[PDB]
Amino acid sequence: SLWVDKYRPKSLNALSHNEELTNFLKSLSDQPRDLPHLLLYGPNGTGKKTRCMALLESIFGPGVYRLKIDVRQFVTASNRKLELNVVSSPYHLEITPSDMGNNDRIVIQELLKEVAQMERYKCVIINEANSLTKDAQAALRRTMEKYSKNIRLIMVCDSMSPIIAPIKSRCLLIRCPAPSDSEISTILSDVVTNERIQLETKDILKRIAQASNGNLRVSLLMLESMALNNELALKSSSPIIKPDWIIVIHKLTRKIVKERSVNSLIECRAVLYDLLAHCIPANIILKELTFSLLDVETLNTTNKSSIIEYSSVFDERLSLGNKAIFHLEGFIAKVMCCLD
Amino acid sequence: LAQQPWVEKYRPKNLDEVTAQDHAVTVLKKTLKSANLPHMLFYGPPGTGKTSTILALTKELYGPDLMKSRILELNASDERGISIVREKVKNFARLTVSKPSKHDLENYPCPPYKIIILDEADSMTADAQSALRRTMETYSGVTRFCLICNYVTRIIDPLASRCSKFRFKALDASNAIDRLRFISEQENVKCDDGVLERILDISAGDLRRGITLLQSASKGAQYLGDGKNITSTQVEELAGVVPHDILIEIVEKVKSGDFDEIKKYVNTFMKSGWSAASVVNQLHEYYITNDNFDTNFKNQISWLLFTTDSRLNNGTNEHIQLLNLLVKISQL
Amino acid sequence: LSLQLPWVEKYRPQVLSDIVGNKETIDRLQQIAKDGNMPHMIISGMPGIGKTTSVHCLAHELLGRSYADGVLELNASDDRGIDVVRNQIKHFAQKKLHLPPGKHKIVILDEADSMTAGAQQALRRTMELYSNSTRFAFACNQSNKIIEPLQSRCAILRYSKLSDEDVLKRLLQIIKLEDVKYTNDGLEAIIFTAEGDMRQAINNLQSTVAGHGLVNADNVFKIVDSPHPLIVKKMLLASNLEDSIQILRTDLWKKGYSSIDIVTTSFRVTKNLAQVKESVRLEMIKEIGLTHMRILEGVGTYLQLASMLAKIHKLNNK
Amino acid sequence: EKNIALKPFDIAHKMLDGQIYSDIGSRNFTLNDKIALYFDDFDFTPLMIQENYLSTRPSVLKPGQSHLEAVAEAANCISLGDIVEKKIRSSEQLWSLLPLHAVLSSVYPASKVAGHMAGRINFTAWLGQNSKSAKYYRLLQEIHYHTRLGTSTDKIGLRLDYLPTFRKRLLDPFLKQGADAISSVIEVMDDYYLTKEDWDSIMEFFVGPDVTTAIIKKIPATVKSGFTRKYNSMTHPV
Amino acid sequence: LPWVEKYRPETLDEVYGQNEVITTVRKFVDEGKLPHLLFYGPPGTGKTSTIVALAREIYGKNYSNMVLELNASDDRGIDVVRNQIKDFASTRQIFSKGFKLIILDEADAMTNAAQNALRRVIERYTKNTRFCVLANYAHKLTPALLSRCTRFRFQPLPQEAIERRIANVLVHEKLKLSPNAEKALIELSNGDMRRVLNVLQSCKATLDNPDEDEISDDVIYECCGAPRPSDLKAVLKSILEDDWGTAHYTLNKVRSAKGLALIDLIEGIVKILEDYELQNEETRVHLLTKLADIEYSISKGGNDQIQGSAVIGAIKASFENE
Ligand SMILES: Nc1nc2c(ncn2[C@@H]2O[C@H](COP(=O)(O)OP(=O)(O)O)[C@@H](O)[C@H]2O)c(=O)[nH]1
Ligand SMILES: Nc1ncnc2c1ncn2[C@@H]1O[C@H](COP(=O)(O)OP(=O)(O)O)[C@@H](O)[C@H]1O
Ligand SMILES: Nc1ncnc2c1ncn2[C@@H]1O[C@H](COP(=O)(O)OP(=O)(O)O)[C@@H](O)[C@H]1O
Repeated sequence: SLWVDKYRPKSLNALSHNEELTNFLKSLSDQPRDLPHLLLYGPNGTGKKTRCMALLESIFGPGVYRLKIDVRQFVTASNRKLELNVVSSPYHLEITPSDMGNNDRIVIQELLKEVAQMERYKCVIINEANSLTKDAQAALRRTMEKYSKNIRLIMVCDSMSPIIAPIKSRCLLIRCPAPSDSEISTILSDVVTNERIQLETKDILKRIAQASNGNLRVSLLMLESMALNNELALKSSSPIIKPDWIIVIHKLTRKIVKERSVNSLIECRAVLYDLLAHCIPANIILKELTFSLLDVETLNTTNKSSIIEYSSVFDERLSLGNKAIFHLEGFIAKVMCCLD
Repeated sequence: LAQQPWVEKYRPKNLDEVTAQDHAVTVLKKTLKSANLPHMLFYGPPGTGKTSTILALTKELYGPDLMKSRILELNASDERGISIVREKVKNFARLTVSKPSKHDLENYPCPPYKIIILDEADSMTADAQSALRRTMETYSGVTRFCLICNYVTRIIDPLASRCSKFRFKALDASNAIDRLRFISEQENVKCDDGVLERILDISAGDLRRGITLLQSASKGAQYLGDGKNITSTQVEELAGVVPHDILIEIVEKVKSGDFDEIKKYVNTFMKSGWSAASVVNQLHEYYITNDNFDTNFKNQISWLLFTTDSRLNNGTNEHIQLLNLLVKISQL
Repeated sequence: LSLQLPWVEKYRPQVLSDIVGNKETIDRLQQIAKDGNMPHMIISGMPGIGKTTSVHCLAHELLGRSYADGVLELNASDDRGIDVVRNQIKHFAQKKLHLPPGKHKIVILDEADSMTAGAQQALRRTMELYSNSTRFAFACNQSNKIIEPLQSRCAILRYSKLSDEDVLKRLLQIIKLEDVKYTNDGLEAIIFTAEGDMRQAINNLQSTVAGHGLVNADNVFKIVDSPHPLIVKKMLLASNLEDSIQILRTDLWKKGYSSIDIVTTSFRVTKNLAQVKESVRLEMIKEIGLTHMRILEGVGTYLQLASMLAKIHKLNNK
Repeated sequence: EKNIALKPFDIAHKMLDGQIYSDIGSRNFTLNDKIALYFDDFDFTPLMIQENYLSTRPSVLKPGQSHLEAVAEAANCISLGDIVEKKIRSSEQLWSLLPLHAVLSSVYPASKVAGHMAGRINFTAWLGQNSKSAKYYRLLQEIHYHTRLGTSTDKIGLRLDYLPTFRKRLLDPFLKQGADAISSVIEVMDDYYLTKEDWDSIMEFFVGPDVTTAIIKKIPATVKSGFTRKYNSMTHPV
Repeated sequence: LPWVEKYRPETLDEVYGQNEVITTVRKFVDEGKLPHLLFYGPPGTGKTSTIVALAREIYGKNYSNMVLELNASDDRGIDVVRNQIKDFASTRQIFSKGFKLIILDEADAMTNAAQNALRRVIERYTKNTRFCVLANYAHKLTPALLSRCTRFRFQPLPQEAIERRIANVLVHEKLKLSPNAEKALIELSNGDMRRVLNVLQSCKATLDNPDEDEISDDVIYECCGAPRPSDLKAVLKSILEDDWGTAHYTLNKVRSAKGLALIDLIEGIVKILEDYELQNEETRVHLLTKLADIEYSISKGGNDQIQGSAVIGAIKASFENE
């Protein structure tokens, strides 16, 4: 399999970065009966899910990794049928209620309840807890208050701000910072020594870390891609390999900076349509475009300030909107006007 | 040993154990001396003892044994509409009144009515409050309502007129710190100098939040197992509060005014996982109360912070909002 | 002697010729009824304009006596469930009936855009299976939400908001039918208040007849609970912001008018301010719509109206 | 018959005409007529205006205003109208905002960029792109369902990060090893419960320089036949 | 008995302010005919008072066995009131002739299906029973039920009539009301007589001596749970004159100790600032726009301290324009 998945730590002892968090998780698992509800918040691709699975393995044994995926059917009061993908083990469940959108609430009020009827306790992991609706979060607080005897919730999120205060008060907050470049370099060195990859110098690994911006999953996948491109022999001159959408967005940024006209906006529309049609989220596109524009060396302070202001405005509009291309084109047009 | 939240573990049992609410306790004692108990509207800052005082009055009314049967506690912010709360109230009222025992009758003045307590009643919509007023009118014979809230002005006049209102003063810092110190000493919680003060500052004087944070800190210290005193950084971590040194570094980066330096620092900061809303709140607290900034700077920065908070509340990208806010402040 | 009946129900369109608006759609429906062989149809438009009424009129003109049992109306958003209504449709289609050879049973489905892709596919399969017996007519707010096979098989019909000329024609026809004394300003006021809503205009006319009898502007605005357009025009066109705020506070807010009525009348009056430049009118309409959206979200206080007036004045004085 | 499909084109052409936005044109063709033009087809007019408002040569430019500033203002208004449309079509059913949406989606952006149609009135491309996005999101959901037990990521993380490396592990070995890489590709697919349909779907997600249509077409047919034969000749984990 | 019922006028001649509607209904009363009536308007205008007065005038002393008053938003459900209506319609008496009278108060709270069922029942019993529909807004009722009844609009009572009624209540109850208290009550009730009577009764209840003690404006504001003008004026003065730290402390202290929500504080501050004489229009424009923005953001949640400081900064920046 891929190196990012083959060498994923399967236990608390196999974790290599954020030593304090590993010790805290070991102490937490030392007392399974008094396990609190947990809310792990941190940047993407830092190891939150790996640490949750490692804690579950420390509590219930390796059997948590005998994962089986099923589909659960629910009926909402308008007599509408919903299907939710549930990944379950003999000891825990994993759900992503945000996949049901505004229909998440009822789904939770069903599934958790069912588990409470089936049950010392069963751990329920909730992914993307920050994107849950406020009603769903209130229902989750109700289920925490009611079924605390048999249900222990482990929520994972990238930002704790959307989480409501009553949920925060009843759960243990766990901050998961992104690993430093040294830890990423150590992990990549372990991976390349396991995979027998030739390195001219270790500095290349450092560069990969600087290219990943603290994203360990991205750094591992980038390392595997670079190794595959260079016939398992990485050199100091080996270029950093970036994903296709990032390359497209950088090309779009260069196009916007070079020329500012209506025809350029029309062609940027086609570029944005191509990006959106292939499962690239609008917020991701906007963030990448803005931070590529802010990295252009020919722009002065006023241009960058205008760009970041328009980015904030159209990010709010994207969060409040329905059609992404509208807001993205508006942002690009405003940037083009501001650059002149 | 049994497990119980310290908020409900250290609630006062009788009216005499309420520390700083002399006026409300005196008026409630006068009302209890009267044979009729009117509808009650307990209002004041959070964590001042409204629920504690109403529970103490209920116990002094019904006895420790019969208190549970005569009480319906509800939270007014319950979702699925006003219908769930109103139907629960109707079911409680229609339920037969439990007969007090001989011991309860001879030892406590048990009244015929039952008490329904609503928490966070001010969060109800106008229609929900009108429905609650209708229900209170219909079952006024056997149910007495106690509405607990922070802002009496959020309750409609028709509902507020029926209730005798009790204002709770905000707890003085000395009283809250003494209560926290007593709770810590009772539970053998080791704390460094200024840890309780930091907890009170984080909770903004809310004794409920302070007690919850102290219990969380004690649990974290037990998990650590080194036997050392709880420190301020631990309670800051548990409450999701950015450390002061990081805030000072942010302020210095804003003061320097370089766009590239600010962008680099924000990029580095977003990797640490600290909440952006906490950063905005602490920047507001630092800048508004700072005597080194003139009136115009505060006038501009208040609107800047307000706009950033409004955009953050919409569920947007934290990095972009924080960078925009910092750049706009640095241009002041 | 008989029980009284409201004019909205008494003079509701019963045949195709009674409908005034949507000239193209009504003409195509008339042609289809004339040559028989009703095809499967979808009709799209904003709610509350009478798509169901038009398809019912077509069903009447087609069937005649057999309309009582040959037409089944169902809502796809019915709480009973998609499966239950699908089974009901199947039972209705399988129910044999001796219709004339050129006629078929009619199923009118409402809110067809809310159905899932699988439900629409199942409905298409059922329609194909029972094509010789029953033809399907769907009504949706969003035409594009319907899957491609249903759009390709079904004909396209679009129902739109009635124009002022159609409303005037229908009001004149009603006035001719029931002897009512009327004046031009009264009819203009009725048309202005009812923005393409035929039912609201008919109800307002009937209420004016019941209350005052003669249809003039003063009686119409007394019957109608919305703020008087002249007051709103004076508020909007005042050269001093203090004067506008004073008018809003005295003549509109203290008179019990809700904020929704105030913003709707402001939109109506601003849309018709011929003496103001069209760009300024568009800016004012944008501000009024922003405050309307704020009011519809719950915050409908007097401060929102005051800010609307302040922004309008800022636009006017530049 | 076909004029029904021509109606949105006529509405878009009329609303982007610069004559009806001058003083005389506004007097002859009032704002009521423009909002009625919107309400003639309230499903396609905002889409057509958003599609065709960049293809005009404006005759209503203010002194000192460039074409780009006008199109930026129009796009600002269009995004505001999109927000209004989302609020209208939500569960609240705020249809009374239909006139406002008109001004925010069709009338005001056309006012900012009204002029002469430099080219042809093109049909809106948003519907086809939306259908394509829905299809590809369904494909990504299926792939994520298949590979969830092996990958520690969400669906978006699977698209953004995992798929570029899956390209190098599933398609790149063919271009360099011919049929010799079939066993390795099948092993990698089996490690993640990927079928031949999933293999076909994965290669369709790449954009820009990583497009694989021409590369796959350039692969010899013998290699592909051997790949599918070897996959069909052996059992696979389910 | 509550003061609302006990001070309801006995005859139509005692109703003030609504002379036009009174005469229009009195035409039918004199004719001895009653069509389906629908009274809509703000609460406290006297719809129930007028209808019960005309019912008494028509049916004499035997109106108890001839008319039936029910609340359409009753908690027992639409089914119970529907069964009671059908039972009253089916019941006949020896002297029962013409039309029985059934009053439904606050019918606007019923759902669409309940309104349709009520309309069907009314149409069922049109020949021998007449109904009255009392609602706050006619538009809230479904058009199908709306078109069945003759509509009558009620306009808020004039201030002089409210003052006369308040004086009559005071002299009947032997209560003494300060002029400031009367002004505060009139301002708070904004013409709602139900609110006036309820607040007066509650304030009389709160007095330690129901005869010697006088009701002040403080008692009225406490009873209504409304922000006192003195607190709002003090906050505005601190914002306008004091520095930022003092203004922030004063605003937080006042709106936390007195339990005033930030939105209510903004509304009161706007109401007070309306009376200010500003030399520049830009001040008013900035005040209105920024305060409306802050209130709209408050409606969505957000940070409370930040919004309060935003209010302070908006007021200060607007008044920087003199
Ligand atoms: N060697 C090593 N790899 C890690 C560690 N933590 C995370 N990783 C890798 O980084 C990736 C983290 O992704 P994930 O668990 O989904 O993090 P999340 O998406 O932020 O919750 C995994 O694929 C791991 O292979 C660690 O402590 N040691
Ligand atoms: N006056 C007081 N004296 C002693 N403890 C208090 C007092 N007020 C609050 N507390 C503490 O606060 C905790 C619960 O606060 P609570 O009364 O629920 O806040 P609120 O007033 O918002 O209802 C209890 O543990 C109690 O010990
Ligand atoms: N126009 C009026 N003239 C005289 N008294 C009035 C008038 N309006 C209200 N009142 C008094 O106010 C009290 C309550 O008004 P009510 O008729 O119950 O309001 P609603 O129409 O909301 O039911 C009545 O006792 C009545 O005496």
